[PDB]
Amino acid sequence: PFVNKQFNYKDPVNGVDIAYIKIPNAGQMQPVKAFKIHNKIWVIPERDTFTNPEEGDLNPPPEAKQVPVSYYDSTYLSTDNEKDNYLKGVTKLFERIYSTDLGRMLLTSIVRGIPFWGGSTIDTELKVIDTNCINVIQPDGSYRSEELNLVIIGPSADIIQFECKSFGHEVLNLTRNGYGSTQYIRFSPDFTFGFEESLEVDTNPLLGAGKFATDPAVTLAHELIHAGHRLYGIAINPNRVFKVNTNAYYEMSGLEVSFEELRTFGGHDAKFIDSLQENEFRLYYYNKFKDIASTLNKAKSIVGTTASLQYMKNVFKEKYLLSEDTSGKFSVDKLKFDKLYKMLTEIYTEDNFVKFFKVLNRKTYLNFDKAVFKINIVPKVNYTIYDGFNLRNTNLAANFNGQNTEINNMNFTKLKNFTGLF
Amino acid sequence: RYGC
Ligand code: NA
Ligand SMILES: [Zn+2]
Repeated sequence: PFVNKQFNYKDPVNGVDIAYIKIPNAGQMQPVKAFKIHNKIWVIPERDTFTNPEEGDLNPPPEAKQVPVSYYDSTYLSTDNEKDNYLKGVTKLFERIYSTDLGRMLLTSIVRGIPFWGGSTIDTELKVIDTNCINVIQPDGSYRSEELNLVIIGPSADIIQFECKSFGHEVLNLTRNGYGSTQYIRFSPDFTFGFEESLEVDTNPLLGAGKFATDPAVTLAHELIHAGHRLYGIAINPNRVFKVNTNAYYEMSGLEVSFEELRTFGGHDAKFIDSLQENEFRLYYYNKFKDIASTLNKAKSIVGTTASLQYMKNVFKEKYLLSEDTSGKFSVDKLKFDKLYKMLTEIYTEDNFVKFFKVLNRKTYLNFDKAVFKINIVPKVNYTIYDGFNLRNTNLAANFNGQNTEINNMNFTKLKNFTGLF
Repeated sequence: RYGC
């Protein structure tokens, strides 16, 4: 299993994999209980009022400012039972993802994607960037810094605004310079979106109530794909967008969709990113990797005592799949780069995960959300690592009946309709 | 992000 322990929220802290921690938000916060579910990966069963000091209010200020696609509930994830279920739900989704070859590949890439040690102002020394760590309270009450790659945390005010968040740098664009940075995914396994089975209906803002439910494993995988791009520092600048001209409703409103999202969805959507720009990005990141190899060759000493310079140099040789010659000098192999870049951008996509999970899913990112449902995937009678909602040997096994919110109505509670409100 |  990906997660060796079946944590209970109330398990006593041990200062190792169950501990109170603080994140480097450059602000002041009270410690929150967190769980280390796998090497380099933690889960914080709390609403995210930490990564952004300006988003510490779980209440909707007015009642007309925010977009139609949003859902608020200041009380969600405030009790121990909710946190226990959150932890169990996230854990189960990680197992579901890990159970597929694609998920195993993605998670392996993520664990290997340690944020680059580029926080040194002296090119002769290798130094970690302190915002890619968390402060863990030890058994003696003292704090110890621990590097990590991923944190799954509860959503902020808007419960359904799932996304990857990471601490920036004063100069460097860590998610776009090949360096990478610790990723914080705002996510909840307790809700999911409803979509329509007919393309003409799903892509129309005036039709459909959301008959089928998106499998939350796909949603988390989608965010993990973003996390992968960001950990390897190859995320596409959000200013690079596609002025949607394939949907009259999108076009009539000048709606734009970032290339990063189209890339992440994959399938036909990725085709909207023209070849000339695609090559532009590839060359750009190729150079960024060259600079990392260059920086590694200049390193003559490591800062800290957590590991040896040789160990860290090897860690990044493996992450970026660099070539090592005679003098131990690093370089970027064109073939290896293209293969790694492609793995992270073309192999790991939402569309491919759908194929592996064998679930019904939106056919394109360019559609209109229909509704949001409350769910509970923790009970095996509701959802399993192997079949999601489409439980084998039951009336829910075929035709995605488990995802059919009308047939499997006991597993979904519609909280809000978005259709007609765009 | 799930998107619109
Ligand atoms: Na939207
Ligand atoms: Zn996304």
